[PDB]
Amino acid sequence: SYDLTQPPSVSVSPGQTASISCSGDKLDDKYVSWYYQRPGQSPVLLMYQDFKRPSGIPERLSGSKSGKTATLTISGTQSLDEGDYYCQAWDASTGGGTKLTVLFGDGTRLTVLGQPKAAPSVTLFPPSSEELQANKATLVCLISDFYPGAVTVAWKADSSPVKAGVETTTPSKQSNNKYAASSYLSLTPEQWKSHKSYSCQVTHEGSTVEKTVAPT
Amino acid sequence: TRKSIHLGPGRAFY
Amino acid sequence: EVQLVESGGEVKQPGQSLKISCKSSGYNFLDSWIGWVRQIPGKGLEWIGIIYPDDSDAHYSPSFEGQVTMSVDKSISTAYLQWTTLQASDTGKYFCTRLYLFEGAQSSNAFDLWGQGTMILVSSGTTKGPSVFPLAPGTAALGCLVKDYFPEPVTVSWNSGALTSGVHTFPAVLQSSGLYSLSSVVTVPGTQTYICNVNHKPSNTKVDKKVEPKS
Repeated sequence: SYDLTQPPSVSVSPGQTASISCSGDKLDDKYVSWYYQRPGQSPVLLMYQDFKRPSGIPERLSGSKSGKTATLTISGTQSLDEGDYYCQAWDASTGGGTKLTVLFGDGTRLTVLGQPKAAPSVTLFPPSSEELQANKATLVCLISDFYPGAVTVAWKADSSPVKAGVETTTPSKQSNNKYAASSYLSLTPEQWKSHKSYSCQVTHEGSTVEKTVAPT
Repeated sequence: TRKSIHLGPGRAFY
Repeated sequence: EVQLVESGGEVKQPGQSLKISCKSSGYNFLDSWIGWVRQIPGKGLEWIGIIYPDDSDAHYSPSFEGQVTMSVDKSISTAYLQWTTLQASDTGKYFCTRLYLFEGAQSSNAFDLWGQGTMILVSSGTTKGPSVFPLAPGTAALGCLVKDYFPEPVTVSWNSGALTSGVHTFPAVLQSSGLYSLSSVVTVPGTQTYICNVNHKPSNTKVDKKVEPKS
C-alpha cells in the first residue's frame, strides 16, 4: 500500500543543480517515474524506469536510484523549470487476489531564485464607512513587490493572534515580476469597535512588516 | 501483449 | 494528432450526477490503459483509477472506488468518469491519461500522454453581483474592494482604462461563504479624479466608484 515521500520544497539559483528525492517501502524492486507539472497545466512525463528519458526530454535531467530512494536531478536549472515534480510507482498487494495501485508522491515545489531578495510593501485598509452601513467589517491587507513569492501573514487584535474571518491568497506574479498577495480580515462592526487596534504582520524570508489600524 | 503492466525487474502482470 | 481531449468545465449543485469524457485519437485506443487522476486546487496528484479499454478491466483507488465509475465506449474511442451523486469534496481538476508500455530487455510503463483537464465545481452559490467599496488613500495606496460575487470573473479598470500604471488587481478569495471577493489597488503620486470601473459580466453588473480620501 505504502507511501512515497518527497520534500515539499526545493530552492536553487539559476545554474545550480536541483535535486529531488523520493522514498518508499518497496522502491528498490520498483520502477519509478517522474512527472513535471507547471501550475494550471497538465503533467509531463520526464523519466520512466528510474533513469530513461522519453523522447524530447533534455539530457540535463537525469534519474537515479539507491536503496529505497529515487532521485531526480535537474542541472542547468532555469526558471522555466519552476513548478511541481511528482514521483510515481506501482504497488501490488495480495492483502488472496492481486490488488493494483498507482502510487504518487506528495510533490515537490521547485523555486529558482532569479533576482535579489526584495521586502514587501504592506498596506492595511480599514473598513470603509460604506461597508459599515451594511453591518460587515473588512480589513484589507495588500502585500506587494516582494521576492521570492512566499509569505506568511499573522493577524492581531491589540496583540492577540486572531483566526476568525482570516482569508489569505497565494502569492502570484505581478506585472514587474515581483509577487503580490492579499489577506482579508472579516469581522462585525462590533468587533471593529470592540478593540483599540488591529494588526497585519507579513513575514517574508525571516523579516516582518507590520501595518496597524484603529477605530476610527 | 500490450495489456502488460511492469512494476519492476521480473515483476509483471497480464 | 496523438492526443487525449477532455470535455469542458462543469458547475453542478450537490446531489447532481455527472459524466465527463476523454476522447482519444491517433493511436489504438483499445490497447493502452487509461488512468484518471484528480488534483484539488494547490495540492498534489491523486490516483483515482485505471481501465483497459479492450475489455474494461479496472482497478480503483480505495479513496474513490464506488464514489465514481470508469467506463469506455470503443465505438467512439472515449473514456468516461461518472458520479451518481456529487458532493462539495468532488470539486477539483480531473485528468485522464494513457499508460505507455516502454519495451526492451526491461519493459516498464508510465503515463506519457495527458488530457488537458476537466474542472469540476460543486457549489450551491447562485449568481451574485458585487458590491463595490472605496479603499480611500513617496507613494500612496488607494483602491476598490469588490465584494461578494458569483461566479468568476470580474475585470476592473481605472479612469476608463485611461490609467494603467500603478494598477494591480488581486487574485480573488473564494470565501467560506461560497462567494468570491477581490480588491484592486492603485499606488500613486492628491488632486486628480480617480475612478475604479468594475465589470462582472456574469450578472451584468457595471459599477463606477469615486475614490477620494478621508475628507
